[PDB]
Amino acid sequence: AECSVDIQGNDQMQFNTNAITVDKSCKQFTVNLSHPGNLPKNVMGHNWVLSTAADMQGVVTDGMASGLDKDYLKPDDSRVIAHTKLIGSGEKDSVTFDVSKLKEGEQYMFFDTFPGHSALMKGTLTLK
Ligand SMILES: [Cu+2]
Ligand SMILES: [Cu+2]
Repeated sequence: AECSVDIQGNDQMQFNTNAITVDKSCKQFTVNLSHPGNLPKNVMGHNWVLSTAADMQGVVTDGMASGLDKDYLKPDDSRVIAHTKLIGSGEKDSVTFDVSKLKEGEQYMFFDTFPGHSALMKGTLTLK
């Protein structure tokens, strides 16, 4: 039915939503990320990363390891199923993945890899 969602990230270091449900009917699914903040990408760096909960941690750590020039995402991370590009206030981005990469029964989670954001910026993506 509906296969698009508008996820926001503000200067207060928080997503405008904390749960996404993807209609199995969707062949693909896209999320649009915008930054209604005022703080630049190096200060208030916001992105949207998807991955199962089991790897929500590592992906977040290794992502801290890398840096601004790496989008705070480790390069060649097979743990991430989909991801936006780290953006700063005023910016927007959207990623369109195939819902076939997702699986029913399995719990996925989306978050932000910028250091110190994943605590106040995560959620659950539900496939049903
Ligand atoms: Cu539809
Ligand atoms: Cu962030």
